[PDB]
Amino acid sequence: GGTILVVTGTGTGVGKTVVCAALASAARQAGIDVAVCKPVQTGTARGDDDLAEVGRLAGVTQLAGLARYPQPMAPAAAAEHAGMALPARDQIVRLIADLDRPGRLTLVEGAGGLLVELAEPGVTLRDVAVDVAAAALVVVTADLGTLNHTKLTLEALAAQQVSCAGLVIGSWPDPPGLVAASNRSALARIAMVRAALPAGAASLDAGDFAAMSAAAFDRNWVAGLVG
Amino acid sequence: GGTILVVTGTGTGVGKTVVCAALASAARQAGIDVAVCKPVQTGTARGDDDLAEVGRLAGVTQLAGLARYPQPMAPAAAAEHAGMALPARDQIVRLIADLDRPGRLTLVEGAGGLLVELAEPGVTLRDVAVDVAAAALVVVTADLGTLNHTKLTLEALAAQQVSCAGLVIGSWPDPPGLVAASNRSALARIAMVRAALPAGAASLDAGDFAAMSAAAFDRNWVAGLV
Ligand SMILES: O=C(O)C[C@@H]1CCC[C@H]1C(=O)c1ccccc1
Ligand SMILES: O=C(O)C[C@@H]1CCC[C@H]1C(=O)c1ccccc1
Repeated sequence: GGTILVVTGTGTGVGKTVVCAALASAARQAGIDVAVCKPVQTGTARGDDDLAEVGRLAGVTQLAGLARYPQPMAPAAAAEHAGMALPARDQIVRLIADLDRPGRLTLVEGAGGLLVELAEPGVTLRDVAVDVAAAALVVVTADLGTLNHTKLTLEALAAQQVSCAGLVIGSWPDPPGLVAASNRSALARIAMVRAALPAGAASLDAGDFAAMSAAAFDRNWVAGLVG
Repeated sequence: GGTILVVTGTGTGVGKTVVCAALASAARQAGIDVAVCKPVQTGTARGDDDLAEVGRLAGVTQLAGLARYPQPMAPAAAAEHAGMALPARDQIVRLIADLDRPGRLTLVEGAGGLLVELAEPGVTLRDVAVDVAAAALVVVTADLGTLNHTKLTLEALAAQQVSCAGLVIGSWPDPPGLVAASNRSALARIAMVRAALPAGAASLDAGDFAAMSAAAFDRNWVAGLV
């Protein structure tokens, strides 16, 4: 195959979707074929469609979904409220394997935080990562509390020998402050910071977002993701 | 000795302090002697003082602390800004074992979440709990996202063989709402919910707070602690 990254986060609302797009944009400008996969998607009744949002920001055309639930809740709860079921574990692993191919970077965006249940019983994006041999790229905040959440997420990753591809600060304010500045310095000592996307990056149009995305990541690190 | 309990939370602002006080108040009302240790306090410039809140809310007098930093940051950040080290590992551990005594419930309140740095070098409330054989009471929210943070904290607990004494929801909204109602059912499937404190409990006067606290916890569980 190629390279699979799960793109997880320390929680909900931390910037998982916009970072997928940014890494997707950067990887294409590095000449890499990129597929983005969103196995579990909630909040459709509110118009949430993260895959569509990646295409809008990054120009990604290779989008694969699977499960879609109306309520903006945890997948288990959105499914329970719809009278529907969670996908099966192998349904997810298969969705990913069908995208996986040599030379292609396949990003798998989760729902919420790393330990959210995606399939019954208690199957998480961590389990999905073990099954498809993926590494985890962790999206974090710069806000008070992020060091603890980040450290917890990493230890959950090392518990099942799922490699950590690094952190991305989803939203980085300009100028920062003492708490943000301190958290960034501390995040850099726990793990590699691959990017810190400027606040409002989700509101950039196609060309500006691609420029921002190329500047955000180290080109050599992006290029080094796939042989 | 007696019973040492650490009271931690999934993050900052989850209601660790009000939970400490409620459990203190409940246990005192069961005729138990309570001490509360808060080794490190930050945010003192704006008047943060969680031991005082526990004294006021619960009437605890054995209130033990070692360090106070002005900045409203994480202890290591507050320390760095002030130009002075954190306390040492031994200082925190020996303070707690000196508080510990037969018949007494000794609560240990951290700063922020479980993995926050509390003492020199990089020692956490989780390390402290191991060193003193304390179980952990985990304060959680009812908001979207609480399940992940909670499972993350319980797995961090288990990874170092620290018992989980249960979860407390720091702030229960009224009326609950769909997300909070669903999270409570799930949280109770992941661990024993010991109490859910009504939102705003932190502002009650002492009479009402003790009454709140007595009814918030199961009386038999509280008693069975010491
Ligand atoms: O992807 C996100 O985090 C945004 C979703 C927006 C609505 C729900 C949120 C979600 O996927 C989720 C999953 C488990 C627990 C809490 C939230
Ligand atoms: O106990 C709290 O969470 C309130 C404190 C109010 C000021 C800081 C906060 C704190 O103790 C803390 C510790 C580590 C990381 C983030 C915040």
